[PDB]
Amino acid sequence: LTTLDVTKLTPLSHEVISRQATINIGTIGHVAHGKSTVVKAISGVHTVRFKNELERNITIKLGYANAKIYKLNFKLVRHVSFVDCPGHDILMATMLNGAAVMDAALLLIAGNESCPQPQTSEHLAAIEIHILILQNKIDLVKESQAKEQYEQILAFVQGTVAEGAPIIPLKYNIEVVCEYIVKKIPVPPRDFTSEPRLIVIRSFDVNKPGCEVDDLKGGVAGGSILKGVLKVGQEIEVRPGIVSKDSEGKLMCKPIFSKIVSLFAEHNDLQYAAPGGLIGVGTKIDPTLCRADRMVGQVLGAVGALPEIFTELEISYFLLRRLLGVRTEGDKKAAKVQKLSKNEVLMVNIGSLSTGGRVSAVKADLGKIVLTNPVCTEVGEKIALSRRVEKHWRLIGWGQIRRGVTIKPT
Amino acid sequence: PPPLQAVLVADSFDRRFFPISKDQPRVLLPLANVALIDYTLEFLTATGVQETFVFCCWKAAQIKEHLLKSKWCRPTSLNVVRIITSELYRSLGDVLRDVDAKALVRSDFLLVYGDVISNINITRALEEHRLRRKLEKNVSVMTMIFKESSPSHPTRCHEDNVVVAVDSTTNRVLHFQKTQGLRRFAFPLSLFQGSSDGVEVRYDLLDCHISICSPQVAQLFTDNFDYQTRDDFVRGLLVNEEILGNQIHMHVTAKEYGARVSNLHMYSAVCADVIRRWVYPLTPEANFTDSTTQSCTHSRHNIYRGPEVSLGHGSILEENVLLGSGTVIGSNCFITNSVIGPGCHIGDNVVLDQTYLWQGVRVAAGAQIHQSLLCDNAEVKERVTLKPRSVLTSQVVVGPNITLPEGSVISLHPPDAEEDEDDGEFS
Amino acid sequence: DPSILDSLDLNEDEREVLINNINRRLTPQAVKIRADIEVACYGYEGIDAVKEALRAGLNCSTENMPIKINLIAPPRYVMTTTTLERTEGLSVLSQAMAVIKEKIEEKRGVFNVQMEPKVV
Repeated sequence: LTTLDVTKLTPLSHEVISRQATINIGTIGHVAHGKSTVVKAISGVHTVRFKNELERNITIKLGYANAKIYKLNFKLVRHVSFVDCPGHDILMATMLNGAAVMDAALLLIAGNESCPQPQTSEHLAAIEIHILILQNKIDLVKESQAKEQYEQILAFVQGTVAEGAPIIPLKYNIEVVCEYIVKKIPVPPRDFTSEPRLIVIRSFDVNKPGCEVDDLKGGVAGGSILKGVLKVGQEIEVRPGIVSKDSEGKLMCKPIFSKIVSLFAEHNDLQYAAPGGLIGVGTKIDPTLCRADRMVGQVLGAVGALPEIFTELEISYFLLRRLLGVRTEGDKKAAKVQKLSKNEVLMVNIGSLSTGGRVSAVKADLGKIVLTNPVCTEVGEKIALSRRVEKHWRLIGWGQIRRGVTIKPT
Repeated sequence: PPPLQAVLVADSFDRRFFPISKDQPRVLLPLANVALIDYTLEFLTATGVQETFVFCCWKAAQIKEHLLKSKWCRPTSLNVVRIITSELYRSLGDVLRDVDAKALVRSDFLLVYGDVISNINITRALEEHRLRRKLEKNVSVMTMIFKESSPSHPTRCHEDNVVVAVDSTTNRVLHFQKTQGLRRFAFPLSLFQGSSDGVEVRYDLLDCHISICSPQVAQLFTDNFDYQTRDDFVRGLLVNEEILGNQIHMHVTAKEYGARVSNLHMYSAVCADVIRRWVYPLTPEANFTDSTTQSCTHSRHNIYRGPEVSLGHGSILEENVLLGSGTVIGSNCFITNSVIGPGCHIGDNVVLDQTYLWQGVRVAAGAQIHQSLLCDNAEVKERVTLKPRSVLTSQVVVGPNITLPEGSVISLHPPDAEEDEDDGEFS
Repeated sequence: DPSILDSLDLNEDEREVLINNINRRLTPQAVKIRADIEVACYGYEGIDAVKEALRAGLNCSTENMPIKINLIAPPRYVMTTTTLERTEGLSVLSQAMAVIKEKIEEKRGVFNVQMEPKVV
């Protein structure tokens, strides 16, 4: 049981005021969606069950898992949120679009085989960037374990070019990994004094069917806060808002204003929200505007964020020649990113804002991407560029916004 | 259940009708003196649809003007039609994304194109879809309508031929592909692992391009923003089956008609079928779009005659001929298997075989016209012969003493037309 | 009121049987008036305005006729009230719907009547 209060001015990453989630640590490995068992053994199985709906983007949404590390009748020392999405490509694209995401990593390597999945994981770790590799190949002979350790050390010798000097080796391994994480993970510098800014990654409608007119709650949004601290009762605004084109003209976006009536983590959170976790800021928004995942892709500002609404963006890009770390046995032009074809839909991913964009024009140094929906990110931020080759979106290159079309409706 | 809804895409996002479509949308092209939009609206109204959404982008002004004067925009029409226009539309995926954005639909709507000729009643298919959805708890996301056919039929164009592998006991679509340019078809083994009890491979299905969809279809379209066509959705959904199952089923009709006009071959085939009463009760004499101009009487050998046709002496109408109001036919003529629009003027000793003449077409004496299309107010001078597969666009004249080849397409627009057209034939 | 039937001079058991038959045969007073309305406001206090409009509409319920307004879908609510004298019930439902629409429009919102009041 915690005793969080509403009296704080300059909190810290390791401060005990929050003690829920302050540091986000990534988890990319060759588990192939098998890391759920390790996460449950390290954090808990049923720890996250507070709002459910019909899933929409299973493989394109980043998922978190809150966990508090306790040490020495035990006292909690640190709290870290483990992030593990299906497919390392999405996490790599999201992380390498700025900063303040996945401050730590855990390479879930395997001691049984050294297939191309470890190479892809190493390439993703190098591209995204304090890593901590760990082998989950349990139930092996002592000689087999020694041979696997030797092979892992041989691989890490090459992998140490960027970051390859970790050490790790059923619950005993989990405890050892937890101790190593507590000992080695450093506190990242987060700007708590800045204005709060939240990016929505999950929307819900808590009002159950056939409810009374008294117990009618709505506007239970969600997402992650990068810079700033959100306090209950503050007047918040949605940067995207409601976008309509019924006026027989250009798309018009009207921002939505509300007040933070609640703030809920996996457990019961206090009136103040801290960066580095999945905090659901339930405002006084009508559930009709916020149904299941109908608000995803909007930035919940506080004081009218300067980022204007952008319809099209001129981005100078450096397309990567081949697939990052993907060299299959065949490689029959599959791992070869072609040039930016005109009228081609690409997944523009600015930080954690996953949106869609088609290429309108390009002359050898800069494309003019028209987005499927307006976004409010920046005027010169780094925007990644992705494209699926076979039913799987994968990173294609980088980008830098130079100009755009602004929409400023009242 | 709420009233049945329908999304009617009134713009084909592909240009298969240059240079005809350069001054008139394909949706407004007259098939049998009646526009395709009227046919598809009648099909939607007759099957119980009570609310229709038309999404028109290319030349949306003409479509809007034509619709506002039509029967279905009257206050007495049970099929309420909503007209939504946008220049940003580029594909059917954009239309479905907009539908999901504005939340037009609530449950189990209809997806059809604006050039679908049909008389299909979807009551049984809708009931099967709803029962399957209720029993499986939101797994079946689409029910596509197919018509039993034969690969050798004129309606089975090479472009739109499709082979489908299905589960015979539940009418579930397991694989779906087009056979354009393929001399040999291939099927993955993953079909046989699940439904090993029964799997059928069908090539005798004609795609009516009618689907019973759920709002989950629009949700999936807006999730995968790169989707542009229904085929893209079907393929991407069938390949991504291990996660988000979202299976697709189908319905087969045998005694009902349905087909969409995609090119001139389909146009001619569907026009021939309509004239020969294959789409009953959507016949030329039924006047399902009630209007004084498009009234006609049916006679022996499928001869439809309008008011004041004034046939000449010695002219013979063999069979399958539709004559518009105010038309004038000369003497010793021979018209067969042809549709002639209202107000046409025809000279003496002409021959018309499997030809189509739209409004205002004037033909001089002695012409020989076979298997060709003549658009609005086209003119043919004295003693001109048009070989099959010829197209004359609007306001096009052809000079005397010329035999156009078997592929002549001429219009007033130089680049798109294979030959720029004017008051002369050569240069 | 069985006072009139008391003046009958048939018997005690006969009077009891007649009263029971009359009360069990000619007393089918049961009617339900149902309607559906989609009202929502995309304002600063959206959920608050929706709740206020719903409360204002429900406050118009008369005696022995509680309008049990419930949410069918996130954008649409259903008003159901099992009140006899359906002629008055339809008018009561219409008045409640009009009051709710006025309250919603006053709070800078949107309201529409999906289905008019009707019997079950």
